[PDB]
Amino acid sequence: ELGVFDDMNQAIEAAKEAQLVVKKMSMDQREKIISAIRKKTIEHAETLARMAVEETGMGNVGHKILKHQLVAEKTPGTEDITTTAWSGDRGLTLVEMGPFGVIGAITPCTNPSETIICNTIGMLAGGNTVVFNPHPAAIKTSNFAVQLINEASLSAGGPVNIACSVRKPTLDSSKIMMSHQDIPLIAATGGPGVVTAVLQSGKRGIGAGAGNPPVLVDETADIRKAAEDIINGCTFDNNLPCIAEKEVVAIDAIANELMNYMVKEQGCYAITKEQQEKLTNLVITPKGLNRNCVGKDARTLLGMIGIDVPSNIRCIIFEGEKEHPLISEELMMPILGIVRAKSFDDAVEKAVWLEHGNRHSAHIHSKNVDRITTYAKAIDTAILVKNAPSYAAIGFGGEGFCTFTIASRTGEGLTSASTFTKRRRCVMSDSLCIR
Amino acid sequence: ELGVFDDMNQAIEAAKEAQLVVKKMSMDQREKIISAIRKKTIEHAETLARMAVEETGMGNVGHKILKHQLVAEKTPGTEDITTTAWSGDRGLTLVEMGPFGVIGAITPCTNPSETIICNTIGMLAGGNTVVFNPHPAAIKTSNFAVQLINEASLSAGGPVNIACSVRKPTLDSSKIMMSHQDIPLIAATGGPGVVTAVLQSGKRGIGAGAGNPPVLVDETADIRKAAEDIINGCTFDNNLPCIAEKEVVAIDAIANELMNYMVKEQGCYAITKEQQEKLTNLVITPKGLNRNCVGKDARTLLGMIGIDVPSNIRCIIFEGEKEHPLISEELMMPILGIVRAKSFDDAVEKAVWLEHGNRHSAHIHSKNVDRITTYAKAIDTAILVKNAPSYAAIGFGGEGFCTFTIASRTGEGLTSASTFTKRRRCVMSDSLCIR
Ligand SMILES: NC(=O)c1ccc[n+]([C@@H]2O[C@H](COP(=O)([O-])OP(=O)(O)OC[C@H]3O[C@@H](n4cnc5c(N)ncnc54)[C@H](O)[C@@H]3O)[C@@H](O)[C@H]2O)c1
Ligand SMILES: NC(=O)c1ccc[n+]([C@@H]2O[C@H](COP(=O)([O-])OP(=O)(O)OC[C@H]3O[C@@H](n4cnc5c(N)ncnc54)[C@H](O)[C@@H]3O)[C@@H](O)[C@H]2O)c1
Repeated sequence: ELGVFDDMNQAIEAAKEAQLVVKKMSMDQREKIISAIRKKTIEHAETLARMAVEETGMGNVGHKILKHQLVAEKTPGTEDITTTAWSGDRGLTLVEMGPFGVIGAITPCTNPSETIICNTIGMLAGGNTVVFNPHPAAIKTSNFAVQLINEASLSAGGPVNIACSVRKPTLDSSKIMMSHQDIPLIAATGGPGVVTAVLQSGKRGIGAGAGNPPVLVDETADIRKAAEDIINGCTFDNNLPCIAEKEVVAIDAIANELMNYMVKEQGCYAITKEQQEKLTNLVITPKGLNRNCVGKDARTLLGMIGIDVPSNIRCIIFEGEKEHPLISEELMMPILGIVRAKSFDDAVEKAVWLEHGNRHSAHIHSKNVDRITTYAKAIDTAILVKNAPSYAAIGFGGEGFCTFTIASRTGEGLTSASTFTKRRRCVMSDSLCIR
Repeated sequence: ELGVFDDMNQAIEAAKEAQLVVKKMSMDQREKIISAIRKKTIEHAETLARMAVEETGMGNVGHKILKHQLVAEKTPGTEDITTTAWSGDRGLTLVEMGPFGVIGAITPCTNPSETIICNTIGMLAGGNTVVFNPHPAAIKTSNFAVQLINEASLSAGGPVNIACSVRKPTLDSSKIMMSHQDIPLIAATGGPGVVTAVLQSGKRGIGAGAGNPPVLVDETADIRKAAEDIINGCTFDNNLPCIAEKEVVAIDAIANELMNYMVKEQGCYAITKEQQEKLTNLVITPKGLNRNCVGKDARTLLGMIGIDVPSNIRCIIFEGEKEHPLISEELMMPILGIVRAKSFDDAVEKAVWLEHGNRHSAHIHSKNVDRITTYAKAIDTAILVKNAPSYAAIGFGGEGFCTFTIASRTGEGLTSASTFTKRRRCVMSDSLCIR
């Protein structure tokens, strides 16, 4: 398989060779390859989407098609690589974005191919190559994407091996990557474990970690639209996205109206206390999150505990306290608790607790500029969406570019080509200021 | 002593308290404190300069005064914290630079107070506070600077403890910093050891490591001025700066002219083979760089091996091969070998070897745009200065701002306030595009 190797040292050596060419390619040459990658991503979006759902059992095909189309359309390319200039009597000083070299990347089972293609487009734009250690549960989908990238590059005239991977990823192959002297940077997309591992590696690590995004709805919101947006955001790819709404904090005065719209118009099923207990018992196991429930749709999860609901149902909701395990924990399931708040200050406090200091994502429905400001300052997240579904944060119905690697822990935010470059100052003394 | 604590946990707790206030201060409020820090740095520059030379035995007072004046004048303040906006029918998306929190910093014995004051100005501007583990050989100078910063803040109305430190820094206090859960970021300014340690810490590390900066002089250069600039750059603060010229690669045709100007006009003393052997034996010990020679002036180093030279002498020079230990090693001494090159491609090769893949700093004297471009691409350094002394790279006679923390290893380049912030995207959906 193209770009795929039997062991991690081979993969890195191949990437290192390719990068000696990529670093000397024109922007127009990189951009021709990037353009081919975008094209083939759209052309094979259906195949990538169904492969991921088949292999992992998580998410859904239609939404994954939209995610791949988003990656293709809105991931930045070489235009993201920019230059500054300062000039005067003392000359001309430029600051440029140069390559790191061969970048290592550790990718998730939730958005396997999305992360690989997005990372690759950005890293290539800056003159790097990339080697992946994919999630072992999504290895076929991940390596198919690597194969596609290399096909796209060949169709543009090479080189081969701009993106490389391994046939069988292990913690051993990941340790080879994290101690390899030809890898100065690793981008980890996943949970707290992998982020910590990379930040202990002796290399710069970009840490894109976990979240538990609250959405606050106050009494000044468009409540009918808030119901639509929140359920749309929560249930997108069955709640796999790290940015998605995973619990609601609602001001008392509008909480009933909100929940009623959710049930009446947005395909939500309200579960009783008894049902909550049974669902909790299923989805949180003695060994943690039940991997056989992650990324499953609502009707399936309800069926698993013997609740037969019609197929118009796409989300499970209930009112509860913030400490309820289905509200406090990141489930990546279309299960959405509503926490009632007595006042806006109460609601902000509740939301801040629920975000658990991840500083990842949070959302609000409010039309009031002061309310928005207060929440935004307090919650201090890499992402904040106002009056839209969560997916507006990555360019799906919001201004701005797409990424699938949100560096919550290390502070680089929504990563793009510029993230994966080294800054270079060049001082031309006493010449080339033409003023 | 103000801002100084008996142990590292106390220091961090104090910094954490102060940061809850700093993060809510206006830019105008931070800038009033920064302005007071700049003022007191200038007012006490003579004291800081002489304290460092007295305590460490390295460098010289007059040059250290200029370095502190540079820090005060050209370190960026709150103007370095900037915002982007994208807007259209889908609304308004901002990207802001928010604080990390309490930043840890590990600082050198070469530029102790310069690094502390520069780091503090930048970190404060972004809403952070900072805790230092200074170099134990410069602890008095380092903590005097911390004391000055806190005095400056008090004079501006507080808070106290924006910059904190410890009475006695150890590897134990450094380990407390690197495992502390209230520290999400550490800025390490020093050699390969400390950079590696921070990149193993489980936190984001900004790694400002070692160099061995070559200066290439080709046959199109202004050779008389190249001699002046190179010796000025090399001998500044007795070659302590990490950016300073530490060896020359000279095209054959101009090498004699260059060296002759150095001897005749720039206070250089040309040492024989025999003298080279004796100097090597002194300055490189069985245990590595001789700490009793680092940062000493040329006349002193020559005296130490029994060579009496007049006091017009400020640099030791000789012609040699690139592998000569006084040419290949970063000495931080005004000892400057000249390596003769047969052709420009030869000269670039030699310079690239001499830089040792640090990707830190390199310099060139050439008036030819193609020659400059070829060298710049090949040497791939955070800093490149053309036709000036090295110190043009940090705003001393070149366009651009000052820093004392150049993140060669981790890629952030010349660090400033913006470096020490977390990126935050805020998506206001379907409103606040006024076009
Ligand atoms: N911030 C982001 O951009 C982002 C994007 C997608 C997913 N996520 C997060 O990731 C989680 C879901 O994805 P997942 O289950 O694939 O994540 P995961 O953390 O279980 O796995 C991600 C990758 O890290 C590897 N990994 C895990 N632990 C490791 C360790 N100790 N050492 C080395 N490698 C290790 C896995 O093999 C995989 O390749 C959720 O918490 C989600 O919020 C974050
Ligand atoms: N890139 C830059 O901005 C920059 C600036 C100044 C100095 N330097 C480099 O630093 C060196 C000279 O300074 P120095 O002798 O003070 O550097 P050093 O590396 O000996 O010490 C710097 C700091 O790191 C600490 N330290 C050293 N080893 C450590 C370890 N294993 N764990 C934890 N802490 C450790 C020291 O106590 C000190 O506070 C030169 O190589 C120079 O080029 C680089």
